[PDB]
Amino acid sequence: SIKTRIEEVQLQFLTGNTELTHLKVSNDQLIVTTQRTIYRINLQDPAIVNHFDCPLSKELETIMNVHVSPMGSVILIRTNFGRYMLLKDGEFTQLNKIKNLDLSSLHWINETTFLMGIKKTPKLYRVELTGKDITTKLWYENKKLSGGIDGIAYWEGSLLLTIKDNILYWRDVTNMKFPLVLPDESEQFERLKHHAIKKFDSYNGLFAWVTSNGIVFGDLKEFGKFLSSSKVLLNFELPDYLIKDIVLTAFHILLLRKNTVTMVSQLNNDVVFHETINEKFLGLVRDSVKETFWCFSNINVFEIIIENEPNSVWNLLV
Amino acid sequence: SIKTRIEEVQLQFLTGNTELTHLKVSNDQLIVTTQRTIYRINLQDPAIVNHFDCPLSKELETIMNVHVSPMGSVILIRTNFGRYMLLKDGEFTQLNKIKNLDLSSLHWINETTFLMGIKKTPKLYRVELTGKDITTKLWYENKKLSGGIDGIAYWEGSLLLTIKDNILYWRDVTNMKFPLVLPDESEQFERLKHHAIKKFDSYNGLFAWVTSNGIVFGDLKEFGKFLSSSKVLLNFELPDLIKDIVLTAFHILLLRKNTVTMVSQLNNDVVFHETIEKFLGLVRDSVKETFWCFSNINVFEIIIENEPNSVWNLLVR
Repeated sequence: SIKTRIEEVQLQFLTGNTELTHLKVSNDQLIVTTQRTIYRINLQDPAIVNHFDCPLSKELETIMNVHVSPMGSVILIRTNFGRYMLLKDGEFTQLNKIKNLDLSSLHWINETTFLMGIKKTPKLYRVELTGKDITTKLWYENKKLSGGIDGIAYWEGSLLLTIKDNILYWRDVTNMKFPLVLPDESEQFERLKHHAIKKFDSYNGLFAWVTSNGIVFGDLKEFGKFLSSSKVLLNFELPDYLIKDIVLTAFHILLLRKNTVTMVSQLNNDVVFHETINEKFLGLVRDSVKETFWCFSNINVFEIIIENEPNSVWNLLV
Repeated sequence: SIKTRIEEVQLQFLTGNTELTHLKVSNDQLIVTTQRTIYRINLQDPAIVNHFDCPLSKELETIMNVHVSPMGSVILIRTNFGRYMLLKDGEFTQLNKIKNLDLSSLHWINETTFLMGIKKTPKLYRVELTGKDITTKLWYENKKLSGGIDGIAYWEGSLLLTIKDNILYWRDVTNMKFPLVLPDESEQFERLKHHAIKKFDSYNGLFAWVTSNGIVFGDLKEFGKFLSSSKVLLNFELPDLIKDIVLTAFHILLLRKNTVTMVSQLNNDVVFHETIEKFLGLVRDSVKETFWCFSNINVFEIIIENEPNSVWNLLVR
C-alpha cells in the first residue's frame, strides 16, 4: 500500500516579498530562482544556502529558463534577453554562440550533452558542452511537417519526438544516417491545444505525453508496433472529469491541474492520490538521482513524499 | 571538489548482545539482519523499526544470505539449512522448488527476476518470481569451462559473466539462441585467489571486477573490442587484500581489513582513504544513490557530496 502526502518546505532565505520563478532538484541539491538570483541548497544540510547573482546586464533582464543536468553538475541559464550561460562551481560562462536562440525543447542525454529543438521548426540538434563553448550537430529535420519539437525522449539509441499531433520513434539511431528524417514508426494523437508548463516528460526510458484526450505513455526499454503498444490514461479516467504539468515516477504519473496534484498508476490507471494544495502553481519537479518529487508556486515549495511505491505494485509486475 | 566522510548510524533496536550479519539498503529502506531476525527501518523516519522473525525450524538454523530487489519490494532469504523464502509485506513464502540449491552468484534484473549461477558449474539460470513460486530457464552453459559463475552484470540485453579467470561478454542476448554458450568476446585476467565478500559489482550498466593484479572496470552503456577497452586500477596505484567493492556513479569504493578507499573511475585518483569489530560489507542503495558499510556491531553511512561536479572537467570528450 502506497502512502503519498504533500509537505511544505521552509525556505527562510527568501524574504516575505521575493517571488520564485523556477525550481529544479538534482542529486539532493535544490535550485530555486527568483527573477535575478539563483539559490542552491543541499537538502542533506539545509541552513547552508548559497546564492549566485545572475550577471544580468540591463535592468529588464531576468531569468527565463533554467536547465539542470540530470546529476546537477551543470546549470544552464537563459535570460529573457536571449543570453545563455553556464553556472558551474560558482562561476558563470557565457555561451555567445547561441545568443538569442529560441528553443521549443531541451533534453539532457548526460552531464555534457543535450538535444534541442528550435521553436516553430521541426529541426533537432545535438549540443555538446566543451567547458568554454559548445559543438553542434543536426540530428533531425523534416520540412514536410510543421511546428517545433515539443517533446524529446532518448534512451540507449532510442529516440522519441513529438511535433504537434505526431509522435515519432526511432528504435536505434546510433547506426543510422544523419540527419534523421523518417522515423521507424509514427502515430497521431489530437494534441493538447492550450498552454501547459510541460506536455511531455521522460524518466528512466519511460515517457508520457499529454494530449487532448488523455495521456499517452510507455517505456523505451520495451516490431513496428512499439508506438501502438503505448498505454493511455484517458480524461474520463481522472477524478473531476486542464492538465498544466506532468512528471513521471518509477511506477506512477503525477499531474498538476489548477491547484490539485493527482497521482496515477502506470500499471493499471488507478488513481492513488488526489489533493488540493493569489498563489499560482508553476511546476512539478523530479530529482532523477534521488527519485524525489516536488511542486512549487510563486511563493512556496512543496515535497510530494511517496512511501512504499515498489511494494504497492509488486503484484502487478509479475 | 568532492567531499566524502563516514558517519556512524545509531541502531537502537539491536543492543549489546546480538550481532549484525547482513545489511541491505533500498529505496531509503534499511534492512539489517542478525542470525534470526530481519529489521526494516525507513531512513526518512528512523524511530519506526519493524522486525520480522525468520520462521526458522530447527535450533542451529540461521540466516545465511539476504537478497533484496533493486527497489526493495522483495526480500529473498536463504538459511544455512538450504531453505529459500520470500519476505513480502510482512509475510514469508517458502520456495521449496529450490531447497538446498547452492548459488555462486545472484543478480537482480528487476523486481521479479534474477539471474543465478550454481556453485562449481558454469551454468546460469534466469529465475522469475510468480508470488507463490518461480519459473526457471537455462540462460548459459559451457562444459568446456570450469568453476562457478562469480560475477554477473546485465544491461539492456548486454550480459557480462566471470568464471575464474574468464570474463565473458554478450552485446545483446535478447534475440540470440538459448542457452548461450560462446560469448561475443572473452578475456582472461589472473583471478583473485582468496576469499572476498564480493569480487564483482555492477550499477547502472557499470561493472567492476577485482582480480589478482587490480580492478578491471567499464560500462556496458558503451566492435569486438568492448572488453579490451576496459579500464584497470592496478594494485600499485592504491595507497598502502580487497574484501569488497561497490560502484558509485563516478568512483569505486574498496574495503580492506578496516579501511575504505574511494577511487575515481575517470582517472584512478584516490579521493578518499580512511580507517573506521569485523567489517562485513560495502552497500549501495541503487534507488537513492547512497552508500554504506557495516561491521558485526555497527552501520556507517559513506556520505558523498559534489561527486558529479568534481569530475565534470573529465567528462568532456
